[PDB]
Amino acid sequence: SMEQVAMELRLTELTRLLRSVLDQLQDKDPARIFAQPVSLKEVPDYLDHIKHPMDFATMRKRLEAQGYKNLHEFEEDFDLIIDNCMKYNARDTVFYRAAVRLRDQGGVVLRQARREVDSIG
Repeated sequence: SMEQVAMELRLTELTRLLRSVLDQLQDKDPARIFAQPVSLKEVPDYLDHIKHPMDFATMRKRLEAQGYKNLHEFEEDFDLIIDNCMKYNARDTVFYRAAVRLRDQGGVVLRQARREVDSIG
């Protein structure tokens, strides 16, 4: 149908906008602490602690399969990255501190993305 196509065009534009958001968020992690999943070879107990692991590469695979229906789903995944880190790592660690920073700096980008998603429909 013509409708399904219009729908698919919006998802594709949402995907385009979310890709730009994702690159902006990931620039706020210049150390690449959140780039890749936590290694289960190197942290074998990790899933005893964290039930829903997340990272920027895993978000990117989902993004490119157009797997985010709306900004809210994307934000959920970004928040997992931050929240998992803040639980698994103690406060006085480079990792925890890196999450605090990504959260604070990401909020600006996420604020505008919400306005652009509402604005452009």
